Amino acid sequence: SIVTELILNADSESRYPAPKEIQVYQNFVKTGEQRIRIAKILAENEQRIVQNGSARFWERVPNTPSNSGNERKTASCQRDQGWYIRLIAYSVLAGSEKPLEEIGTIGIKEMYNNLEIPLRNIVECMRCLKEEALSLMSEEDALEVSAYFDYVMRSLS
Amino acid sequence: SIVTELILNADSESRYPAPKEIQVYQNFVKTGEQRIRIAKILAENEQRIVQNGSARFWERVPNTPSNSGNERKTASCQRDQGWYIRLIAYSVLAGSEKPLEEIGTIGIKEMYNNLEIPLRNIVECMRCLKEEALSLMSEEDALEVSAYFDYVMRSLS
Amino acid sequence: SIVTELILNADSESRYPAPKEIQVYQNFVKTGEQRIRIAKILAENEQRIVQNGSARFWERVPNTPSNSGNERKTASCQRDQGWYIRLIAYSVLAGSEKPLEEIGTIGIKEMYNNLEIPLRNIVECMRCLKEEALSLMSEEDALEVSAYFDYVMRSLS
Amino acid sequence: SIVTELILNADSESRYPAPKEIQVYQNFVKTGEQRIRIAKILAENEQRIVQNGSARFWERVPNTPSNSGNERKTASCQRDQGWYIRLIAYSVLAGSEKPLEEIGTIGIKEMYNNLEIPLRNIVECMRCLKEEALSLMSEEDALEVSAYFDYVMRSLS
Amino acid sequence: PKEKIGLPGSGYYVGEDFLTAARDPLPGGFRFINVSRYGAVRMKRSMRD
Amino acid sequence: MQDAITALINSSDVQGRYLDPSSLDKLQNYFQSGDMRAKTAIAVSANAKNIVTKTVAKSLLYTDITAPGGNMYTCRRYAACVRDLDYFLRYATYAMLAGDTSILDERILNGLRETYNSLGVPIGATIRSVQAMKEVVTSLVGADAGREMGVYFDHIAAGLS
Amino acid sequence: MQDAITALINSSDVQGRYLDPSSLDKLQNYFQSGDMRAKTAIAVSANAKNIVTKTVAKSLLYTDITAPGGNMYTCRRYAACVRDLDYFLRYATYAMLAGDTSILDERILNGLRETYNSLGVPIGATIRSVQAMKEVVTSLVGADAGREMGVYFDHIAAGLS
Amino acid sequence: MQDAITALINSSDVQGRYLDPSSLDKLQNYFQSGDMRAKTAIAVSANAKNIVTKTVAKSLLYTDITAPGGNMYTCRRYAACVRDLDYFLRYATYAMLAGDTSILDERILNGLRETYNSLGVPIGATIRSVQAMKEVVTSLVGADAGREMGVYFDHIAAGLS
Amino acid sequence: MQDAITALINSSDVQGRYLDPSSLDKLQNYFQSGDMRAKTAIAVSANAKNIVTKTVAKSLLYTDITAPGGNMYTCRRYAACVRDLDYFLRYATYAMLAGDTSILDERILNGLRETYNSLGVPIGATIRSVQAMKEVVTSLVGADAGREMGVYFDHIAAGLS
Amino acid sequence: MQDKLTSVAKNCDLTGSSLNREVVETLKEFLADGEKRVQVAGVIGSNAAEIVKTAVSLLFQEYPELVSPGGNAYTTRRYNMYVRDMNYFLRYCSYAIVAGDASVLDERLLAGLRDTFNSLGIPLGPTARSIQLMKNIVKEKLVTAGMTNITFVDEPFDYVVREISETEI
Amino acid sequence: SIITKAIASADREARYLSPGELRTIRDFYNGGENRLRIATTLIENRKEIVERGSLKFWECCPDTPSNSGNRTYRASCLRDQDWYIRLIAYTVIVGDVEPLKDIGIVGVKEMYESLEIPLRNWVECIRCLKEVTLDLLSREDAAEVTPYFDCLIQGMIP
Ligand SMILES: *[C@H](C)[C@H]1/C(=C/c2[nH]c(/C=C3N=C(/C=C4\NC(=O)C(CC)=C4C)C(C)=C\3CCC(=O)O)c(CCC(=O)O)c2C)NC(=O)[C@@H]1C
Ligand SMILES: *[C@H](C)[C@H]1/C(=C/c2[nH]c(/C=C3N=C(/C=C4\NC(=O)C(CC)=C4C)C(C)=C\3CCC(=O)O)c(CCC(=O)O)c2C)NC(=O)[C@@H]1C
Ligand SMILES: *[C@H](C)[C@H]1/C(=C/c2[nH]c(/C=C3N=C(/C=C4\NC(=O)C(CC)=C4C)C(C)=C\3CCC(=O)O)c(CCC(=O)O)c2C)NC(=O)[C@@H]1C
Ligand SMILES: *[C@H](C)[C@H]1/C(=C/c2[nH]c(/C=C3N=C(/C=C4\NC(=O)C(CC)=C4C)C(C)=C\3CCC(=O)O)c(CCC(=O)O)c2C)NC(=O)[C@@H]1C
Ligand SMILES: *[C@H](C)[C@H]1/C(=C/c2[nH]c(/C=C3N=C(/C=C4\NC(=O)C(CC)=C4C)C(C)=C\3CCC(=O)O)c(CCC(=O)O)c2C)NC(=O)[C@@H]1C
Ligand SMILES: *[C@H](C)[C@H]1/C(=C/c2[nH]c(/C=C3N=C(/C=C4\NC(=O)C(CC)=C4C)C(C)=C\3CCC(=O)O)c(CCC(=O)O)c2C)NC(=O)[C@@H]1C
Ligand SMILES: *[C@H](C)[C@H]1/C(=C/c2[nH]c(/C=C3N=C(/C=C4\NC(=O)C(CC)=C4C)C(C)=C\3CCC(=O)O)c(CCC(=O)O)c2C)NC(=O)[C@@H]1C
Repeated sequence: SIVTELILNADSESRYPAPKEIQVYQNFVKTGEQRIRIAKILAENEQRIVQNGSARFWERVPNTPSNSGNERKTASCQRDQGWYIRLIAYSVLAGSEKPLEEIGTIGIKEMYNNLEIPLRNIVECMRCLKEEALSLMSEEDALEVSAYFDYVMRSLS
Repeated sequence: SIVTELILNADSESRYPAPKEIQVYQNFVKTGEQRIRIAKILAENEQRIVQNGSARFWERVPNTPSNSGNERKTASCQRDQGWYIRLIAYSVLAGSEKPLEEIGTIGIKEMYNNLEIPLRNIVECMRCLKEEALSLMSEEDALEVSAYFDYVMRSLS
Repeated sequence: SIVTELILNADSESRYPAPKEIQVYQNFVKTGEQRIRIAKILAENEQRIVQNGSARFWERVPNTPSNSGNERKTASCQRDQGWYIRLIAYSVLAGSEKPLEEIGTIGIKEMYNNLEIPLRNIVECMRCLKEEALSLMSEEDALEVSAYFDYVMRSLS
Repeated sequence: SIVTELILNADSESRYPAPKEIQVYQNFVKTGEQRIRIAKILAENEQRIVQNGSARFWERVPNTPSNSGNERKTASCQRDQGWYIRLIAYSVLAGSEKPLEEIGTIGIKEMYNNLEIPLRNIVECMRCLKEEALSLMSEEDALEVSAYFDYVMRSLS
Repeated sequence: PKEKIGLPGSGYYVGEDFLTAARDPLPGGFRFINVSRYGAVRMKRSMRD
Repeated sequence: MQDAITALINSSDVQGRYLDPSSLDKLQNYFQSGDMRAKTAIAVSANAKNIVTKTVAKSLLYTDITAPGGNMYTCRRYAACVRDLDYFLRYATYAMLAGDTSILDERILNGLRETYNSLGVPIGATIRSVQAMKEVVTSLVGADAGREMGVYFDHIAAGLS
Repeated sequence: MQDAITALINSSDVQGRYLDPSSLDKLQNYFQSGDMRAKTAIAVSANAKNIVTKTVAKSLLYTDITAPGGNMYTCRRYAACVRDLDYFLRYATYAMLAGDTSILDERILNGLRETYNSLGVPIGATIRSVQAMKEVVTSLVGADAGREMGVYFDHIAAGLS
Repeated sequence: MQDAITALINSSDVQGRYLDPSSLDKLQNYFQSGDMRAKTAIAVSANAKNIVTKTVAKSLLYTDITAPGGNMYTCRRYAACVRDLDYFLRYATYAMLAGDTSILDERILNGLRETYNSLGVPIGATIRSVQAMKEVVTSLVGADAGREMGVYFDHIAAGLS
Repeated sequence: MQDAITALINSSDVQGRYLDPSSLDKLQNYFQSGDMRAKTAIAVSANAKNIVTKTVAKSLLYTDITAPGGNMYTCRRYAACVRDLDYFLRYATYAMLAGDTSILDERILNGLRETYNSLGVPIGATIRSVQAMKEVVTSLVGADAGREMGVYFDHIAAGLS
Repeated sequence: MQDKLTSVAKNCDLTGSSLNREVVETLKEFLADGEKRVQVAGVIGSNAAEIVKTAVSLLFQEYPELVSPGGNAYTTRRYNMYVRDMNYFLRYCSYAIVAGDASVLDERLLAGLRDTFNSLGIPLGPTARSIQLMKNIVKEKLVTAGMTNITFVDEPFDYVVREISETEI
Repeated sequence: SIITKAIASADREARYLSPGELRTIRDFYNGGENRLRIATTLIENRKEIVERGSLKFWECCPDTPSNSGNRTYRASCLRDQDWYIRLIAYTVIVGDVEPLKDIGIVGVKEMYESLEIPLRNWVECIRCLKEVTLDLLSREDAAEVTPYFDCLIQGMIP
């Protein structure tokens, strides 16, 4: 999390946390209720977001391995969408993209190239998922969620 | 300033500011008015802080160059106390200990060892100044001022 | 000892001791009787050196932890003086400041800062001990002892 | 020179010379008169040393470029012998092999390979010169002379 | 002028112990200057001048 | 690197004085503008790739620079030019966030002319590309934030000329 | 390393599941305790040298460990022990601020027993010093924060066992 | 670097001849002065920090250099000036031991002027500081050894201009 | 590393007492033997290559160890064995001059057996060659110095066993 | 050196955007304040000696050690140099106010100023303080004269300080 | 510009700007908006100006490198004509010939002699451009614009 980042930054200089790092830590822990609320919204609406994003994404990309008549491929794509929503919820909880980056971004291109899933299609699906997810967030809540969706999309492309 | 730290943190990764950096920046910008008020309080009350802190410091640590009957040494010590209050005011304005670190903390041990001023005495004087400065502000106003005073004290040890 | 120092110097270039190192070795072993005599002088007169040096030191620096009414602190300071005389005797026997460096110079500042003993007070005490020790030695026998006392004082400052 | 060696050794550690290094310096400067006498001995007897060593070297190694009937080659070999005697005198003066190694030992194999002079023959000539030089000197003075001749021979082999 | 005593490195204080170191006709219409009304600052200026 | 607050603190510190009312007013102005600065930084970050794409399209594409023998010929040089435009955009955003141009002086313009002349990079084409990028950013973030970003874009362009 | 939030995230992630209500309650506990943890970290940072001085005075000084033949004999080994106590204090502060003991396990107690055994460092003396450090910090900061830091001090002592 | 013995050796070596009687006399002079040089080096080593403290107090304290906005203002610049003075003292001691100023030219002076000009360090102030250091050393050691060390201090001062 | 004088000093220092008369007598014995030790070191330095070639000629040559498939077959393995023997001789000379075997245990024998076992170097042949080197050195430097060096040669052989 | 109009006109050709909307808007904004710039310059020129005298007196009040023995303003020689240089600064700041551009300060005031001040040992802290005092006095005089929007008057002085002061953070 | 000239004149004499110079500067700052309008008119109509003037110039001066069948020469000539029209507009913004002189009058003869382009042909082209420009300007605006055309012509004449 961001707390780990502050601790490691302090440890790199072999010193106690500086006032700036303590201020960042306090600002982060001040927003825990909001982060938990956002994660709860993401968890409760995960399947609805997946369904709406899948509908939009299959409208945008008709010839994709998910929409190719294979039920297992469709199920795997929708599970991937759910997993990425879960990772974004983790990142919202942690205050940084570290959980999402460590779980579903490092080596994402290699994994999806091995699976023969075109990365442009996944970027489009992430775009649709982001549009569906941001509609359930208030204006003050959408900054981090949109940033983490953008992080996934940038890692894929 | 905290803004410079955020920008340099983003530049270290060759990326635009992440949502965590943006949130830190926005919080600091919001608190800027309170920071200006605290800096004004420190500026307008500097002399009485120096006088009361010096009285307490000489009561607690009578064996100091500033308490050796030398008018010039006493004047220099009180000028140093005023300078450190000014640096703490700068840091309060900037939202980070960067001004205090750059002007009065890096190389503080070498400078005061060259001047043959005991460092424990300067730590005690900083503690007395912190005690006298914290009494002039609210608890939330004192939250950061105490941190900067502690930063000076830690750098002197 | 100087023997180990010259062996390590020869080994750093992966060659047998050159005539310069051999001459150093010969000049060291030719002064063994003198070094043993000086070490015996230091050992025999250690107590009187400690007492006279401590008297002069307390005259010159009255305000120091070794005379504040604490019997244990006074005993510890006089024990430290005796220990440093012993280390200087070791250095005289070895022909190098290495024994003193390993036993009582590496990390001397950290140890005495943990004990909250001012370092300049210890420098003054070592100066008084040097004055006492060199006054019971020959003019030519005082060179090495003075050098080792200077080494202690320089390591403290 | 050993003085340069001590100073550079102290400088690599960014510290003033240690008491052992000061003792080495004092012992070296103490023996300057004997070094000057030995260097004068080598300078006065250089020609007869070269002549006798050349006679022995040509008796022992007749198949050498010196005595192949080329007057210029013979003169160059004699000049090289004189030059190495001079460098050994320099090293005796400096108390170290640094003059000899920096003027006629570093790159000696490359130079004599480019000149197409067999290195074994040069080693034999150096041995003959060492024997001749040790003849015209007391053993105590010849210690360093033999050491530096051996240094040249090792550098050539 | 005041001598600067006890400067660092002067040996005035031994160790870290600082307590024991102690123990012609005037021109026409000339008007004089009243010291009290002239002020301490201007008087110090004049005397140092 | 210095931002607005650090610059004011430096100016007050060389005089050994607390911030005077004029510098305090400047500091209050910076604090008031901070929200717009953060919004502009977010907007530029969200559209950085599109900004550089439009800049290249409207200032460099289909000219002799991208033709063979031009400095944007071959894929490596094209990618390097795009990377340089990314550098300029990112550091202009940094300078806008800080409210001070010192970052561009210490990290962009120092030795840039010598480096470009050594590599053969066209200085005038770079200046025109920076102008195009400023126009694109202004069209994207509006007139006021566009002018604020254009201050630092113009600082870069003036340093290059 | 790992902190409380990352520990809960990794616990939920190994099951492919969101944060269950118990984990969300624990996360709320950590978020509520964050300000106290920051206060404790600031307090411990301010008096680190004093804490180590008091620990050494009340647990190691004037014992057989500092006499000749003891492991704290000679200034080098005294300084090594002091910096070891400094490491223990700093990394206990790190663990307290993070809310997890993983940093202690991966930075402090990573073969520390083997190193101490090979060097001859007394394990019992070090454990006593850690207990004294915990008591000193508890006196410094208070009761609740004292036991909060004592959790990680006891973790270090248990790891040394 | 190069000391007196190496200087005489090289002077003889460029001509390809043994040391002439004048060079032998100079070498004997250096050998006889070695004892005084060693004593001076010991004295300077013992009181190096005190020498630098007295130098700073004599030439730099309570001037406009240490006042706010000065070059020795802030603690880091004060410590940097002290570090430079320490370098000057140590290398003057080296040169005095060697009997030659070659090490001073090689290690200290070759580029110091341009470095100081780039940094904004006042060269006149540092020359006055070096002269004050020469005075402090000649007061600590004596007249003859003070003059011998002042030779190299003067060489440093001349190389700084 | 540690030599005889340092060993005595450490033995006295572990008890916090000056050197007792027995230690002083041992120190005097070492000082008296130093001249012979230096003479032996000079002789071994002069005849190092001869010692190693005689060792190889009388120990390892014309056996199965140099025939194809042996550990001294190929030029690189022969050179490695010669280099190892040179190391043994040089560090035995270091140990003889120091009067202690600590240098041997620190620079040579620390893990040497494990390394030789990993490479397949025959330990018995190495011990035999060390014995041959001891005999050669004894022949070169005489009886007393021969056994003085043989002490450290036997220490090397025991460390290899 | 260049004034604002010259620099803008040359940049019009340099940048390739010609006379677009942003350039026209900046030109109109600058020309709106031209009369005020001329008025400010007239006020500065009409009261130059008073401004410099007031600022130097306040400087010696805030730095009493400057005029004491060993100070940099010690003796009338150095006092006259102080007054002369402060007049230099005021004159070139008035030039920069008229021109609307800082190139005059760059070319004729700040080029080599740091080298000269390092050579002569002139302290930069008091120099910045004196420039700021002159700026404050000019602002007071402008307020007395009735001027209202005089923000641009701050620009030269502050700029000069930022150019001469050392980097502290 | 006149502002720069006045500042330089004051600086030479180590004096502040005199009241007369300040009055002159104030007058030009007052006229700045009118000059900006005139320059905007020049810029908005530069393409028609260049088109008509180039046709007239090739009619009156046919034996010129641009009128020789080389596409590159003709394109460069048209680019130069547009360049000079824009430079005259910018120097009208400033209000004095200084920017136009600094960019395209000092060394123009040397530049076009190195390029092997006759300067009399350039004078003819600038005359044609001046005539076309005067066709679309009022007499009052022409009084502001024409002297810069004349300055360019004088700087181009061998
Ligand atoms: C007072 C809390 C303690 C103390 C003070 C004391 N100070 C001096 C002299 C100096 N102090 C400074 C300090 C600074 N210079 C900087 O650039 C900064 C960063 C902003 C600081 C804090 C300096 C440079 C000096 C040297 C003199 C000068 O100003 O030029 C003295 C020495 C007085 C003398 O001349 O003997 C003293 C005693 N004394 C105490 O007892 C307190 C613990
Ligand atoms: C006397 C010259 C100065 C002084 C000394 C002082 N020392 C102590 C206590 C200790 N001193 C040591 C010293 C050493 N440990 C080592 O390993 C070595 C190297 C061989 C040395 C010199 C130690 C370990 C202690 C701790 C107690 C113990 O011995 O177990 C004190 C008392 C500390 C206290 O606060 O109780 C004092 C006062 N004090 C002066 O004022 C003199 C300048
Ligand atoms: C065709 C297989 C695919 C495709 C191509 C496409 N390219 C462009 C435009 C450009 N292409 C290049 C290419 C290169 N520049 C180089 O230096 C090299 C290596 C030698 C190459 C291959 C460039 C520079 C351009 C920019 C235009 C220019 O001429 O300067 C376009 C037009 C894009 C636009 O108009 O913006 C297209 C369409 N498009 C497809 O659909 C194919 C898959
Ligand atoms: C003090 C409480 C006790 C003590 C300490 C002691 N330790 C050593 C040596 C080492 N200590 C460590 C520990 C760490 N190093 C790290 O980097 C970290 C993590 C940040 C830890 C925990 C290590 C690795 C060593 C060995 C290497 C080294 O010395 O740097 C010594 C020195 C022992 C020696 O013989 O050299 C000592 C004395 N000893 C006591 O008796 C105290 C009870
Ligand atoms: C002290 C007498 C005066 C003074 C000095 C000062 N120096 C610096 C910084 C640097 N000085 C050097 C110089 C050297 N480089 C070398 O190789 C050698 C020989 C070994 C020397 C002496 C260097 C490299 C620096 C580093 C600059 C940096 O910070 O990177 C400063 C600090 C300057 C700053 O801007 O921070 C100072 C103050 N200044 C005075 O006023 C004294 C008269
Ligand atoms: C013949 C051309 C030259 C010659 C050679 C010579 N060699 C020896 C002895 C040995 N030769 C070897 C050779 C090798 N060992 C290897 O591992 C390899 C790599 C494939 C080679 C080439 C060895 C190991 C020995 C030692 C004896 C043994 O084989 O066990 C001698 C005799 C040496 C002695 O003193 O007994 C000789 C004479 N001599 C010349 O003059 C020719 C130029
Ligand atoms: C010769 C008597 C016997 C022999 C030796 C042999 N050794 C190796 C390889 C190594 N030897 C060492 C030893 C050391 N290296 C050091 O730095 C030191 C301390 C100064 C020592 C003692 C090491 C480390 C190696 C491995 C690395 C290397 O190859 O250099 C070989 C080569 C083996 C191979 O397979 O390459 C040999 C042959 N072998 C015999 O048969 C002799 C009895």
